[PDB]
Amino acid sequence: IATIEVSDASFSTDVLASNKPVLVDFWATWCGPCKMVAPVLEEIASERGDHLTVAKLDVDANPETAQNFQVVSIPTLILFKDGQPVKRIVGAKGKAALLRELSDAVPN
Repeated sequence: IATIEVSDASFSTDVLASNKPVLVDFWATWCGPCKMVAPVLEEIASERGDHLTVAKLDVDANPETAQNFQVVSIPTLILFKDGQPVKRIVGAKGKAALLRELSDAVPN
């Protein structure tokens, strides 16, 4: 299980209508930190594949979707559930940090 590529044209069917929650990576080809987070996302997409879809949205090819979700900086991740944006992550970080930030739980 790897990431999927999505676009303005496919966002409704492939992100909003997804059965699984979808973590959408808003990125661009010229973007340095985007490159650092890409392998973390592929790892998560594999390890959590039965429970999570990870989608990539090139904001330069799809500026309509970026505008619609108020994504200005990149890399920005937005977690969608049942069509609804529920959480945003800003910036490149390691897998442990990212999963903990995504979580609504805290360790005791």
